[PDB]
Amino acid sequence: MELVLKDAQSALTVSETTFGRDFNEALVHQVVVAYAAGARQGTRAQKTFAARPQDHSQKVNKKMYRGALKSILSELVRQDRLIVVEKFSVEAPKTKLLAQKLKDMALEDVLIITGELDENLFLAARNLHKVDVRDATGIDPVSLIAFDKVVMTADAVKQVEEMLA
Amino acid sequence: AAKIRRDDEVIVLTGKDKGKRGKVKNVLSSGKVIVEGINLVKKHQKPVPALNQPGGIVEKEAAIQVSNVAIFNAATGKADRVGFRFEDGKKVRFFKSNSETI
RNA sequence: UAGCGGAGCGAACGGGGAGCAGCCCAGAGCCUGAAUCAGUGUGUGUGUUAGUGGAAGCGUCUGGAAAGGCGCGCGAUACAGGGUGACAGCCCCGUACACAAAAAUGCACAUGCUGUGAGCUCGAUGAGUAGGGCGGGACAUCCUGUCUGAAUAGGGGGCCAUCCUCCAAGGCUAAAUACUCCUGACUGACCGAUAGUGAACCAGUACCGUGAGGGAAAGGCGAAAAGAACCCCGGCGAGGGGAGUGAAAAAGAACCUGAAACCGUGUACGUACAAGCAGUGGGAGCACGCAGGCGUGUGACUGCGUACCUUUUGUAUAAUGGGUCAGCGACUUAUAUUCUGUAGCAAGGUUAACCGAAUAGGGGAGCCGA
Repeated sequence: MELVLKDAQSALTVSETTFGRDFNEALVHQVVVAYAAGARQGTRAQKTFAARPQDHSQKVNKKMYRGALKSILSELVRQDRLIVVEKFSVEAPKTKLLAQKLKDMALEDVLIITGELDENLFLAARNLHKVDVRDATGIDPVSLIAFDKVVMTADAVKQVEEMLA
Repeated sequence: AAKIRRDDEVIVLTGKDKGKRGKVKNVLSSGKVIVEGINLVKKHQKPVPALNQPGGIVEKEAAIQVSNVAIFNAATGKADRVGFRFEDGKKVRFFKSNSETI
């Protein structure tokens, strides 16, 4: 499974089981719901019943979690929501530069994931509400679905595949 | 650090008297300022035998929120924002937008 | 689980982690006072207790008022949040970020002084003690008030040894752990005035009780009091009618919204020869609103018609319960276990604690299956 880049227009072949797997709606629904339930602080009580603080955390099998990532990640390729570039960085930590760098690419709501997070890139995108920046190690299933487009650097895709399959 | 003092010419940004200018009579601790000729109200002050034997309807000035007024430059003829720097050991106000010292 | 007991109670070894530190005395000499620990200043750092700077917006429409709509710009290491006459990244306070301390003080070092001894050598190696007796206590076992009494490198454990392992009869000991009256910050598929703490309000108050103690109700004018000058009726009242303020007074303080029961005034129709769950089917007339009937309200007359609930086989020619309205008010949470559905991987499945600011990954100790 090779995807054509934008700047260099080259290819990067990856296992179809990663970027070309079927969409498991039930599996994705389970994992996405699990993440949302895991983040809530269920602290409440009354004082006819009365509530107690509770843990909404659910278990996700290590292999089962990766399987959900493959299905959503593959769906991005089929939906053409995945843009791959060789290089993506800014000279200085200025959000204005990030805005100009994005309108040229015709991207408004984008998730930018990089192999090695740059300090300037992170700071520049901090004040852009529709732009999020992650590192290859710090990717998250919910984020990959929420954002309209996903920009990945050449290093990131290589790291992601070895981390996934 | 108030950006407005007792003696200052200001222009009302919003309200019944938007655009009118006047001199601040005094500033209240509640975040409001009284400006000459702004926000006139008609108080029906009932006479009291001890003082103010005449009654009648009396026009008086009502306080205005400090956020509803801005320092009037009088050079550009429009509202302006105030910045604070440390000059010669006393931090004074200056007009942003050409950064001129009052 | 091993076991103890029926109901129930419940290890240890061992393994994986958190944290790790073991010291001096039981006595002398040498050597020096050398590490180290305490007291104590003194310098530096790093906080804490005040603070300082902190980017960028105008035009027009509606409106009581612009932050809203529309149009055209700008800042962003700052689009956390709050306020401003309606909903503000660019009005205000802030925020990101960068700085700040005369004084006190936390915490690390550096160093001053004091007190303290490290290094090496040699020895010692816990006595009315180990043990045993008596009388009790507590459950053959344990404890001891009383009396007796060793060996001491040999002594203490594991019918007998074996073999292994240990050294009582002195003391000290950080870290990993528990908890939160109190303080700060943040968070919430938490409540929003009959809720949430009993208490959003001058609440542990008023009130109740001799007392311990029990224990309420009660939030909201408006952007701004601009809280109604003046006039009129009235008792120099209460209350009202004007006027005036305001976008709004049917926002007037008994003040946002203003439901229902309940009480009236007005209009339409019916009703004083007509018998009972009061409705339902048919239906004249009247009033009104719409090519001649329909609609809305009323309902003369007429067919049919044992209130509802619970108990009970049953609704009963029985008994029970409810004055009405509004509000509150009952299969919740955790754990174990079983089944069904569904999803993952597959003869393998899966990790727990924990590490890791990290939901990733590591961790295979264990568990169930083959």
